[PDB]
Amino acid sequence: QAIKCVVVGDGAVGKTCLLISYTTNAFPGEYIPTVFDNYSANVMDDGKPVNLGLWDTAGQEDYDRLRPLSYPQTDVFLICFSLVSPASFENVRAKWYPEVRHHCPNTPIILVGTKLDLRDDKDTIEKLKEKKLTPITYPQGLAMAKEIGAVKYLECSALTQRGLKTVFDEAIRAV
Ligand SMILES: Nc1nc2c(ncn2[C@@H]2O[C@H](COP(=O)(O)OP(=O)(O)O)[C@@H](O)[C@H]2O)c(=O)[nH]1
Ligand SMILES: [Mg+2]
Repeated sequence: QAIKCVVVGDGAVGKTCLLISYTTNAFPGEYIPTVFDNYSANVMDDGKPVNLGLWDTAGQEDYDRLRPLSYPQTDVFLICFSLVSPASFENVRAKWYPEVRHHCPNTPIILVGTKLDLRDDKDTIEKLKEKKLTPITYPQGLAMAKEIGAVKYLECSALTQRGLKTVFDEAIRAV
């Protein structure tokens, strides 16, 4: 059957690269599509075939009025945040969880930390330290996942593809 999965989260957390890296097995290097689109994947999981529909969204505030038009008939949401952006992590509960629950009270949510490959990057750490900030640790994300009652907390990197298949694998299992 068909599953509708919608991806939301701050601008430049990597939502488009997340979707493109998953469906093509390739990270787009300077070639990131600018057209907001929905993608697809036919996958085998636990025995049955599945048509997973993936809906990208514009995460900037300029789209707050239009973005929810993609929400009807959603089966599962992915709320994304950059593991190396505390502001994006904060916006999970400041913006994204409220907005999702406001329109879709009972749809399961998957909390996804993105850009896992940057959590150990010396330059990213030092730049964050200039703001007295630190990358989001796994226990941090887990706790956030439990605060908003997400069915699962998962971390991934669209660049290395580490932990990327699990994200969409678990979003199907959530449905
Ligand atoms: N290092 C790293 N950079 C990433 C990753 N995913 C996305 N990016 C970068 O983050 C930027 C925004 O990605 P994009 O998918 O457009 O985010 P969106 O605005 O949420 O769609 C791009 O400049 C990518 O180079 C990742 O897993 N690792
Ligand atoms: Mg995008």
